[PDB]
Amino acid sequence: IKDYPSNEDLHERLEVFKALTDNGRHITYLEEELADFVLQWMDVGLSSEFLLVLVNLVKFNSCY
Repeated sequence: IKDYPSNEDLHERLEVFKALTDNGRHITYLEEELADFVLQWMDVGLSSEFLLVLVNLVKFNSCY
């Protein structure tokens, strides 16, 4: 666990790596960077989970 980022700019992964790292995060920068890795598309067909985390967020949830 590090504040050291894990950012990438790749070509439509469409795999579970995001869902792999999408677990057990609670602190601010965790969710910040994690849902920064949202692809900002309109699609959900990959997975439709991670909903309670949304109702937990407030401001990131707003800009999200």
